[PDB]
Parts: sequence; structure tokens; C-alpha cells
Amino acid sequence: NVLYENQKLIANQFNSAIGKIQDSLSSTASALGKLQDVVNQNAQALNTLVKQLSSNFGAISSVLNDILSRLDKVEPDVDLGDISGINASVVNIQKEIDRLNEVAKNLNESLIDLQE
Amino acid sequence: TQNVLYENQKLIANQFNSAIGKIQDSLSSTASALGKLQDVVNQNAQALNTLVKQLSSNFGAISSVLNDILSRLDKVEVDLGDISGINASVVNIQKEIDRLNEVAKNLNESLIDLQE
Amino acid sequence: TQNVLYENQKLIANQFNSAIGKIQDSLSSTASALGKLQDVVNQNAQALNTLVKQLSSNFGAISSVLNDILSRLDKVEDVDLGDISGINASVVNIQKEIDRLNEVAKNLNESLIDLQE
Ligand SMILES: [Zn+2]
Ligand SMILES: [Zn+2]
Ligand SMILES: [Zn+2]
Ligand SMILES: [Zn+2]
Repeated sequence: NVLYENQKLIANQFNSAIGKIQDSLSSTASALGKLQDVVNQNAQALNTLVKQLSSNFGAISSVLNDILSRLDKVEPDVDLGDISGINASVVNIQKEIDRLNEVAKNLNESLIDLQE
Repeated sequence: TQNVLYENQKLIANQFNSAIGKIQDSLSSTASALGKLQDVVNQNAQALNTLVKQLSSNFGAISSVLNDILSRLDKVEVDLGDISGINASVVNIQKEIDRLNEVAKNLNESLIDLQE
Repeated sequence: TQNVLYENQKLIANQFNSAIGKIQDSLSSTASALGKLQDVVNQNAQALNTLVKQLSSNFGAISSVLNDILSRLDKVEDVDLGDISGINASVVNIQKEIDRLNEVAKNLNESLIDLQE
């Protein structure tokens, strides 16, 4: 009687819910991907900056020690801080992003096609 | 003797409405975490970009002073690396954070009021 | 007819328990990914702050050496530079949201539907 109408309702609601969860999972995956990419770029930008900063300080302290050695001849050593141990680590969540997209596609096999 | 089926329907509906509730909470927490990650990633991107610009300014000022000192020293008796190309990109996932918060609210329309 | 109804109820319960299972796995993977992001964002933020401090130290030492060279050259015959110590990288705290996700992942077990025969 009404039991059948209730079963149709549950199934429809449940299939609606899953559809929305699928969309939510795929958006989560997207958001975690864009974070992964930008976090890693920013890590690499920092690590490139560090290497080029070490290079610049190496060149500066060389020139300064020359100038001080020339002032010695005309009239103790300049040692700048080492900033090459500083490193930005990268993040690897590609496994979790894949898993989210997998479950998003897998949830199609969780839908209800009731017996007419 | 259709009592078992109606009590099963009531169980399914309660369990479902419970589950969706928990998911709605999980979706909101996700959206929150992505929002805080977006804010901090973007602040840290800017901090790096502000550093890089004021570092190019400083090295400019140094190389100027060094060239003046080397000319002075010749009369009594350098070019260093550019890092302005180093730039931290920013992230835009406010679209995906929206879509999570939308689906969290929209799941209220997936809930079940059983008929009787 | 009441056979079809019962078999439909079984189907609904098995699909539902299926779906929830997959979602639990998805919530755990989300929590993982936010955890690894939080750790790496925070390590990067500290690396930048440690770089800023050591850089301000190096520029202090350079401008000191340059001012001495300029005073020597004036005796044979302060001009300083930009402050960066102000620059600071914030840290992120989402351990509350990660905890909640794993909480909800476990709590969904109480939403499942049991062997009724
Ligand atoms: Zn969809
Ligand atoms: Zn000497
Ligand atoms: Zn934001
Ligand atoms: Zn030159």
C-alpha cells in the first residue's frame, strides 16, 4: 500500500543525497589539488630564493674581504650567516586526492534501482 | 503481518537522517579547514613576495655602495644575481569552499519524513 | 508482493551500508590530506621566518662593515638599508577540523543497518 510509496521516497532521497555527496567529494579533491600545487610552487620559490641568496652573500663577502685587504695595504675577516641549511619541504597528498575521485565515481555503484 | 517491514523502513530512515546529519557536519568542517589553509597559504605567499621585493631593493643599494667604494679605492691607490624573478603564486579555492557549504545546506532537502 | 518489498528493503540497507563505508574511507583520506597540508604549510612558514631572521642579521653585519669601510676611506682621503625583520609568515591551526572528520568517520558506524531476518 503506502509501504511501496515510502520505499520509492527513501530510494529517491538516498540517490539524491549520494549525488550531492559525489559533487562534494569531487570539489574536495579539486580544492586539495589546487592547495598541493600552490604549496609546492611556494616551497620551490623559497628553495630557489635560498640558493640564489647564498650565491649573492658568497659574492658580497668575497668583495668585502678584498676591499678590507686593499684597505690594509692603503692603511680580521667578514663572515656572513649561512642561510643554505634553510629548506622548504614539499607535500604529497596525490594518493588521497586520487582516493576521493575514486570514491566519487565508485558511489554510482551504491545507487538504488528498486524492483518495479 | 507487515509490521517488520514498516519498523525496518523507520530504522532505515532514522539511520539515513542520522548519517546525513554527520556528513553535513563533516562537509562544514572540511570547508572551514580549506578556508583557513587558503588564508595562511596566501599570507605566506605575500610575505615571500614582500621579502623578495625588499631584498632586490637592499642588493641594489649594496652593489651601488660597493661600486662607489671600489672607485674611491682605485683613486686612493660588482654585479650580483637578480632574485626579483622569484615569485610565490596564490591559490583560489573559494569556489570549492562555496560548493561544500552549498551541499551541506542542500542535504536538508535529502532528509526523509516517512508517510503515516 | 511482500517478497519484493522485503528484497527491496535488503537492497536499500546493503546499498546504504556500502555508500557509508565508501564515505568513511573518503572522510579519512580528507583528514590525512589536510594533516599533511597543515604540517608542510607550517614547516614552510617557519623556514621563511628563520630565513627572515638570519637575513636581517646578515644585512646588519654588511651595513656595519660598509660604514666602517666608508669612515676608513674618509680618513685616507650612517648610510644603511631596508628593514625586513617586520616580514613574518603566519602558521595555520586546523587540528580541530581534522579531529572532527576522523570523529565523524568513526561515528558513521552507528548509522549502519543490521542483519534483520
Ligand atoms: Zn554530480
Ligand atoms: Zn687582512
Ligand atoms: Zn579565504
Ligand atoms: Zn660588472
